[PDB]
Amino acid sequence: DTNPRSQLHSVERTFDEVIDPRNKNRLQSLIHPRKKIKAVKAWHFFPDTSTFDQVFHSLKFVGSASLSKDRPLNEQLGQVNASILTSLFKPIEINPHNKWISLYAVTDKLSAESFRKSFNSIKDDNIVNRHVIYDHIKDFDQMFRGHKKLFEDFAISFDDISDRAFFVPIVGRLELKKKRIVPGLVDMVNRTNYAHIRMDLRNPSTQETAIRDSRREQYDPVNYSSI
Amino acid sequence: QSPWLLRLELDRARMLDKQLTMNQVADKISEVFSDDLFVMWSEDNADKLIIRCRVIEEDQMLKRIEAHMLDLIALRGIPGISKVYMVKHKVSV
Amino acid sequence: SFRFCLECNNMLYPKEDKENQRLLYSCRNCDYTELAEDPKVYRHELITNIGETAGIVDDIGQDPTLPRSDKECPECHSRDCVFFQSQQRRKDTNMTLFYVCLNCKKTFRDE
Amino acid sequence: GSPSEPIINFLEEWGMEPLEDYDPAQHTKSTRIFVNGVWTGIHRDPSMLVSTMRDLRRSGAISPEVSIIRDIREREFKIFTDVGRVYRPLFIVEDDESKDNKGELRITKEHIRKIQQGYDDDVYGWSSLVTSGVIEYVDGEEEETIMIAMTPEDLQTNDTAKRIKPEMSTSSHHT
Amino acid sequence: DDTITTEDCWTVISAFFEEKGLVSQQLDSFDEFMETSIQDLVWEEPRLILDQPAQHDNINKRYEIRFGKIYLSRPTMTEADGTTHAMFPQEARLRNLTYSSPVYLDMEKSMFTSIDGNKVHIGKVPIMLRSKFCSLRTLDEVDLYKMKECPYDMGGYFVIN
Amino acid sequence: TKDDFSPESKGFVENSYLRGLTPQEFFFHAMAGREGLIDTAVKTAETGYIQRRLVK
Amino acid sequence: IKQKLETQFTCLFCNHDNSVVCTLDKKNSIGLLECKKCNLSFQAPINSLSQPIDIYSDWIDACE
Amino acid sequence: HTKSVYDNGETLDISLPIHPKSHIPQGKQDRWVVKLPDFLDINAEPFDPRPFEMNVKTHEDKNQELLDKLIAVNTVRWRYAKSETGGIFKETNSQIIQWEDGTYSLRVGSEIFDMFTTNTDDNYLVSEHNEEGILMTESTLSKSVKLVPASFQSTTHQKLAKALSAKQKKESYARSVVTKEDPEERQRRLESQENERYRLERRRKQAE
Amino acid sequence: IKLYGREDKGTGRTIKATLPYVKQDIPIVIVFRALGVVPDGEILQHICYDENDWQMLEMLKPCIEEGFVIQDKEVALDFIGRRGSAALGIRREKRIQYAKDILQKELLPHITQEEGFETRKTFFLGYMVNRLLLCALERKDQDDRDHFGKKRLDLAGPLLANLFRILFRKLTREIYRYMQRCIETDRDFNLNLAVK
Ligand SMILES: [Zn+2]
Ligand SMILES: [Zn+2]
Ligand SMILES: [Zn+2]
Repeated sequence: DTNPRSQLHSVERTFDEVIDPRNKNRLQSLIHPRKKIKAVKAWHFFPDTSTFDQVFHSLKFVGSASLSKDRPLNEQLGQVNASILTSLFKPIEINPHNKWISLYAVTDKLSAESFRKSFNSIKDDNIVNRHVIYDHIKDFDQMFRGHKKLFEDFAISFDDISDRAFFVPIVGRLELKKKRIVPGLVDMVNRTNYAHIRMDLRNPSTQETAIRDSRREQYDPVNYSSI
Repeated sequence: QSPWLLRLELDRARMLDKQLTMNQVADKISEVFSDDLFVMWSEDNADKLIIRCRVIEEDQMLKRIEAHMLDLIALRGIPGISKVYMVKHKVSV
Repeated sequence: SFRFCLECNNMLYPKEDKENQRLLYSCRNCDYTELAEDPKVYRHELITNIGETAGIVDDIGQDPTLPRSDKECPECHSRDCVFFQSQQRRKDTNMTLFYVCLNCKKTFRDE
Repeated sequence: GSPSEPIINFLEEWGMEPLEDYDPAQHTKSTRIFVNGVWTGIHRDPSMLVSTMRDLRRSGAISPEVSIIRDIREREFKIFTDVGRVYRPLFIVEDDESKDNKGELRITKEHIRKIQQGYDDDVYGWSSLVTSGVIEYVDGEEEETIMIAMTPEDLQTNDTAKRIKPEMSTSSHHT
Repeated sequence: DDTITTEDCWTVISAFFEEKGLVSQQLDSFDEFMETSIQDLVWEEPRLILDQPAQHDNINKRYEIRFGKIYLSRPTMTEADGTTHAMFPQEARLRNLTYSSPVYLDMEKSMFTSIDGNKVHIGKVPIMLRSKFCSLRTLDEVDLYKMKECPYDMGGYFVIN
Repeated sequence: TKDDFSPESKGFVENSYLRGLTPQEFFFHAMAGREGLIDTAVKTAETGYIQRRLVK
Repeated sequence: IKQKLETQFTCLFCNHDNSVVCTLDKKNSIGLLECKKCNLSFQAPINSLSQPIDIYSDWIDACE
Repeated sequence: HTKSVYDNGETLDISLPIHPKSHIPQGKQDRWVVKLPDFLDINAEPFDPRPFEMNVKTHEDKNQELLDKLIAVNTVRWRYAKSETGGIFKETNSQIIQWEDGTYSLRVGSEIFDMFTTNTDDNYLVSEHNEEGILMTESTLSKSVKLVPASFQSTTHQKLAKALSAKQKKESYARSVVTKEDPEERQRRLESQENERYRLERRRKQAE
Repeated sequence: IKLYGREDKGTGRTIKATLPYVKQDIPIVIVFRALGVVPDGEILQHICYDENDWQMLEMLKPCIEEGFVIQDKEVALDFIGRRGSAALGIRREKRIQYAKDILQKELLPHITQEEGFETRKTFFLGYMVNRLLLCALERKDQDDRDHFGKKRLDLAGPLLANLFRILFRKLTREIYRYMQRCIETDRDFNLNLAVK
């Protein structure tokens, strides 16, 4: 099957044999080759258009940096918590030798819930000015590993109403370990980070939106190419 | 005295097999240690044979005392004679 | 069993208060201190039996080199089982057998 | 000697998880996977993995002189492609319970007739037997995990001049 | 099917010895050596580097040579009068020669400078008899007799002096 | 099989030389003979040294 | 207990070699380096695992 | 009581621009991270049949060509499908199949690959904002998913086994050559030339 | 990885690890911290795989007590670098770099050779210490030295490969020496004369 025409024909054959998820009879027709078990539900596998412009990294805590293990930290941040789901990370590097990550979160449950609800409901062109203040919690040592291929890792999110599954690329993996600050460097530590950070929600500028659309034009040119 | 307590559980079967008395072990500990350690011992009828001790940061000191006690407390017998067997000898008289 | 520090993950050494007369587990790398629940600071076993039956795995019934008996299972009363001796390998170790059923996979003796 | 890269590719294809994604508290029942003495990952269903590796080796996908060892007691799964390992060939007994041929040799009179002729009925030599799954090589380390019948007469259950064979009555049945 | 007799086992053993022989390990190891090991050993340290920051107008000059491919030949014999001819093991045994073949290596030279090459004979490697690089591997039964070699001889050894 | 303490599993040869040994018995008997040869060829030097010291 | 040992270190003031002596006192957790020619004295704290190389490296760090 | 190190209270008035999302997760902000196997590739670009036909590469090495063919036919793709009503719709060749036991499987064409899910704690997805140098979290990665071939009889597994078996069979580095003269001839002739030019250079230097 | 201390003698049963190009043995906790995992709990997580086994934890306790003096990665690397048998008087930063080199390379080279890949080295160190503890606690017999599946045979191939490696290194050194001598004369050498 080294013929390019044969490969193209195989591609169109694979494209044409997609089973409609709403077709229950055809779904039950499909049988597992080994398990011999009928299919129950199906979901389409599609890429995500609005997230290709952004850069995504899989962030993990290694060892004792686990939030569940740190019981007082978990109790302070709430026993899924919206504070964890809306946390901020601020990488600051004084020099190549010394590096760490700054973690911020919303202590108040109501403010974090309002911010999370506002962030997860962005489908219109009206955003309220939510001046949310983030408080520093802890710092960790970081290491980074890069992926040679673009789509080495991908996270899958589901959508039951549309029977689809949206996947996003992963650029790299970030690992964090607990860092004990040296007592002789606390004077310089106090001058690096901040006790509070205020986040203001504003509508994106036209030029930045055009830049992001130009970046997305690589994936989807039908609905986003400039005219 | 100190709040730290030291109690050791001794096997009843092997203690009876060696034909030893708890009072004898108590006197041995008292002799080797004078009044530096207060000692109490459960009676014969106890379900589990135990003998406690109390001193008169000292957790490590008590650990070293316990290790020394386990190591070199000689109840009875000739030192160096690890085991003894009974043998029958056929002798012409 | 010994506990670890909840803030810097080091070992919690026991400590005694002179004024309060309490046993407390304290980390020497910080000021964290948690109240001890039991007074059992240390326990040493001169003669121990741990590791005799602790060497058990859940896939031991797939080993073809193990002998197969017909002893009765105490739980599900199966007619097939796999036996072996003690996993501890000291000179004083007994020659008693441990039987493993092929359905419930529990370890039981014959006495 | 054989390269270990296809072995790692096959292992990663069949569900092996690397060391960086491994937590000893979470994985209290996973099997450590060694390749040429290097701990490369872990797995939670070692039976399917060892079955797949052995079937691939018996089909010629993996080189026949590669060692596949499963230590059930220590929860380890070791693979060796090193140079200098001494091995010997053995007949393979069909050990699949779901098969009808359970407890019987895989080699039949058809294989013997093909060997005598010298070709297959649509060169047929020793290598054809090895890559057909009726013969395989085992080294001294893999021998510790297998059960070997001395003669094909041993696979099925008062003269003063004939030698006497062991009873082997300690086990009710032998596989 | 039908049962497998002891004669079938001896048929299988005969197939084994027909394919492998009795000295297969020696020949296979030597063939692996000659085929890949020499090239890998050469490519272990493939770059010799010499630098000279000449100041005598600072010119930093790096001189480096790369090792390329390994070329092997069938064993040859060079006479005192200068001629050459193909060597065979019986002649090496009779005249106390060494049965060995020349090894050639590609050396590439480059002249790096910053202001701020063909086959070389590297030696002769003795050849194991009846291996892939021996002259007797191809010869059939008749030419083996013409070469005064015994057909029962199995190889697996070297001829030094 | 594992954990077998029967006589045939641990080196008891129940056949005679006239009857013929089984392969397991053959291997165990070869192990014992190897022990004998090693013991002789190892103790000879110690015995010779003792004899020399006694003579001197 | 003070421990006096002859070392083959090089003094950075007099440049004479094999004229460095390390004196460490484990009881008070101190270590003294004295130059047999320069008569200079260097003091640095020591730990339970301390060795003369530790005090020598500490002196090197202090000198620069 | 570990006192808080930071008490200055200095605050940055930084405002981040955020774009609307084409989809929103419902009930749980959970995503599953999936490792990409060697036999599977992701083609986010829309399927263009004519460039795909015009860019097929043929190599002498059968194993490399077979691997490229397998990964190309197994590549996840998508394309625009013209609806019968005149509209345009996104059409894909990949689906997710859930069996009765609750397990999930990724399906591309007739090939089905099983999913093995391992629960992971304290694993989240973040979005990098390089222009501001901060990382904004997105959701939680609860489970890690590995892709495993369904069975031996699957064509993908057979092609992978064939490619990996025949890949290590080809091994021949040394190239044969024919020697027509004595190898040491180059060495002796260059020694003679070097000695001649040494004598000429010595004569010139004595005459200089 | 030696296990010092006899039964009921020598106070604590410390575990010291011998390292290449290091003059004196090193406790396991210090090298574990040097690799880049400081907390003692995670060191025990790497070493032991079942928390209910109090005996191995008790045997590791003296090592934790001895290694408590070191509490940072950089001081641990420096402590490695002092004993690294290098030239006396090397500066602290250069000592730390030397320790990083001797830790990345020549410490379990068969695992990996690249930077930032020391997680597998820590896991393998935990595995070795676990095997040492399992043998020390009479849970397993010591390894059979005479077992034949742990042996290898070197045929003509490997022996000739080792010999050819030595001879080729000698030839390369001769080529290097001749090149150094020839660059004095500054001539366009034919390169067919350097090779012997
Ligand atoms: Zn603490
Ligand atoms: Zn049962
Ligand atoms: Zn001086």
